Amino acid sequence: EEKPKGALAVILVLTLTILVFWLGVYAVFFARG
Amino acid sequence: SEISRVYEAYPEKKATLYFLVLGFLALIVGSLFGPFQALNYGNVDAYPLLKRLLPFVQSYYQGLTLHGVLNAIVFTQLFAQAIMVYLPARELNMRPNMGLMWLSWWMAFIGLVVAALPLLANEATVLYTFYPPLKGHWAFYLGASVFVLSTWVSIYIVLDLWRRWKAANPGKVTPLVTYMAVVFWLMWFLASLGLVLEAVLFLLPWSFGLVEGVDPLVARTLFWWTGHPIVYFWLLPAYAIIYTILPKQAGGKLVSDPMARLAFLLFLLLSTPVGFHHQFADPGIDPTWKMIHSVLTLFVAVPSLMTAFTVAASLEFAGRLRGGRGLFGWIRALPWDNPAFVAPVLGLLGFIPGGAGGIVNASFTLDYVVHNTAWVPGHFHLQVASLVTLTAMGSLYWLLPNLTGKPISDAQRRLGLAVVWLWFLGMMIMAVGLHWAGLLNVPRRAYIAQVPDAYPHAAVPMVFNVLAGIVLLVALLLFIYGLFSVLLSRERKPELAEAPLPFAEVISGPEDRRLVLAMDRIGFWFAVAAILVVLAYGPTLVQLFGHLNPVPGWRLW
Amino acid sequence: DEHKAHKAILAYEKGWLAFSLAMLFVFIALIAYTLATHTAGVIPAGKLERVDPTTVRQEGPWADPAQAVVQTGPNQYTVYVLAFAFGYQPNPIEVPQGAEIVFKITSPDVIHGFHVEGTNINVEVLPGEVSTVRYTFKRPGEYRIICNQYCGLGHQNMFGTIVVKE
Ligand code: HAS
Ligand code: HEM
Ligand code: CUA
Ligand SMILES: [Cu+2]
Ligand SMILES: [Xe]
Ligand SMILES: [Xe]
Ligand SMILES: [Xe]
Ligand SMILES: [Xe]
Ligand SMILES: [Xe]
Repeated sequence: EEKPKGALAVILVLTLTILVFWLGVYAVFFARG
Repeated sequence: SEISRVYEAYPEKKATLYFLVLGFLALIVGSLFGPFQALNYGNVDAYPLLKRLLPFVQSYYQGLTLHGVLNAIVFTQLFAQAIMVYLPARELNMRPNMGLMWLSWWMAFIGLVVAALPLLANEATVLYTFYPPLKGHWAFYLGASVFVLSTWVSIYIVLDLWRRWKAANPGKVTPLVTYMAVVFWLMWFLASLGLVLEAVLFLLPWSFGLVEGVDPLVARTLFWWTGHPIVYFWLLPAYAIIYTILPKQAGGKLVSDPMARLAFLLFLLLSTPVGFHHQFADPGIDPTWKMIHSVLTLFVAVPSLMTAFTVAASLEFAGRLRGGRGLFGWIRALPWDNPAFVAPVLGLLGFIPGGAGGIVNASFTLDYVVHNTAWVPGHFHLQVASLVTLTAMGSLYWLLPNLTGKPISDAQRRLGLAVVWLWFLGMMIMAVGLHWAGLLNVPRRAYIAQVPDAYPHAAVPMVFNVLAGIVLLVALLLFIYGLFSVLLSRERKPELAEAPLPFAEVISGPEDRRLVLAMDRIGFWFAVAAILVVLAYGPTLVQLFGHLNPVPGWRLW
Repeated sequence: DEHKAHKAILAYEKGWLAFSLAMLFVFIALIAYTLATHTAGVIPAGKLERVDPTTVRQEGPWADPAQAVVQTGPNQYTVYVLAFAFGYQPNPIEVPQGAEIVFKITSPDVIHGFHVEGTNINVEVLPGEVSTVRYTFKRPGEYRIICNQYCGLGHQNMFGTIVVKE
């Protein structure tokens, strides 16, 4: 029918989760530096 | 001497069942220690209770050795050998060399038992990584070797099928499932060489007495050569089912054949040359080479990222076909009554926080935050113990009937759904618990319930680990109950044991041909993968083999 | 339909792959950044430094625990640590702050981990090899060392100590 709004929402969540994890630990890496 | 006509024109069916049964028994036995380990990380010592139940168990670590081995190694390899031999055979409708296929099962069975003896007798409490100088009983190493080599027969078996099919269909593109199977087994062959060399050159002569030293650095380098790809060797058999059967169970179609093929092609390429991401905390390995390996590991995440889109779209598509609504309607349209659908879907959810955890660990310097903490077990239970096992569990709902002819009652179906939800939920809670404490520096592979006051700051996550331990204990029991209910009933319909495997339709396009055709150049791609391994490992291995420093063995249990 | 969904999916797939690679390259760019900074000291030394394990604590820099610390610069101190079957020598390790501590760690028996709680010090210690790491702590007080590699029945009890002086 059209754009995978449902799929692009899913990979948006995935994208957001990766960042929270990566940036969150990237932070903690420097704080213990 | 044959009681069921089924097993005489599809005798692979029988050989497949044996691989599956042996694999789920090992899963059960290994899984028993799980709950106790979970309570251990909830600061609760339930082991004197376990010791009273199982009187051969000597320590936490003997338990943990059995847990890793029987769940991560045995269950997973036997599931792979089942899936990645049977599914291609049925897609092609070709019989696999049955002489060799039974030989591979016996190898697995004799290898398991041989290695099981010293493990059960506390002569090989060295965990599933068996790092030197920790020195086990020879029969563990011999047992493991034979067990692993069984796969080399499997590789041959599939290659053979593939050659034969290429013969009957000249110039045709390798069908999907078979293609995955081929690049899977080829990948596994290239991967296995790191563990074989370790065994042949060091561990086997060492345990037998031939030599008295083994260099730990080169021992764990070769290990991790195989050490990482083996996780994909656990994963891809689930991926094959997720790509080619799940869409059907959902009520839709695989939206792309070439994407699937590209996903699997990349894995064959990047699965092996990435072991150093396990050795970031090792000395004697050049930091540049670690950054190199950290980049390739970021790349090996790509296949999974692709997979995430391809599968999501295929489940949105399926949902719409079921009468999908808006942005989230297709979700509710799916067959949530079907365990063969639910189980892998849930595994995929938890795979999201699992993958991100992986990418973090893969960021060279950021590993030092989490390395060897409770975070790592947190990471992989979302991966192996969730996605893989769940996919495995749910897949019994179509695979068990198809091999045996035994139908599944509505009751067993709903029993499954409970077991699946609980297993998932329980793995989720545990995940939170282990990640949390891992950030709070709680080590892994530790009997921390024996040192109560050692980690007071982990107060609240230790609750989660208790909870999960209870939750997953119940889920396990119900699994055993439900599994044995299905394996011990004499209800048999021989017609659904002759029913085809619910393979999904493949949406194909115009652009496909040219891309699919270049991907079918397997002989080329196999050499490419081979060269990458030489380039990534060669320079380091040669520097480590010129400066060997073997150290004597220790038994510390 | 179906064929219309094919092209759109394959189109958004190509945009997803372009975005994903970009994001990874950003990660590659922030990891390279850390490598150029001071925090990169925790990366163990690349060059091999072999030692006999069977002869570590009876001859050479690890033999005498009162010798473990050594001033090697103006603001550089080399500590010769020994991670063994359920313990760390010296205990406790005493070092000043604002100083660059060059740990050189090895084992007489099996593989151990050297994880200084609250720092980026996380290194595997391998028998017949020296794990060389550099770290400057900024915070003064009680640093606990944990063995995060299974090394036997007393592994959960293998705790060490860094005494870093204000
Ligand atoms: C079978 C399990 C294996 C999975 C696969 C796995 C994946 C990765 N791992 Fe790993 N791993 C590491 C890096 C990765 C990376 C980058 C990935 C990647 O493959 C991850 C890619 C995954 C993604 C990028 C996520 C894709 C998400 C998907 C596909 C789900 C979408 C869901 C949908 C669409 C469903 C929606 C449905 C609806 C209904 C809406 C690193 C670091 O570089 C360490 C070192 C830790 C240390 O220091 O010891 C490590 C340690 C482990 C442990 C420790 C071994 C030991 O004993 O020491 C083993 C068991 C393991 C297993 C596995 N690991 N890993
Ligand atoms: C029955 C549910 C399960 C529970 C409650 C559970 C719990 C645990 C816990 C708490 C640990 C950490 C132990 C430690 O590091 O001290 C652990 C480790 C581990 N688990 Fe599980 N687990 C379960 C199922 C599985 C499954 C299904 C697999 C694989 C298919 C698996 C594979 C592993 C592996 C490989 C380790 C690490 C072994 C090692 O580090 O030596 N587990 N498990
Ligand atoms: Cu030495 Cu844990
Ligand atoms: Cu890995
Ligand atoms: Xe292994
Ligand atoms: Xe082995
Ligand atoms: Xe094994
Ligand atoms: Xe092997
Ligand atoms: Xe592994």
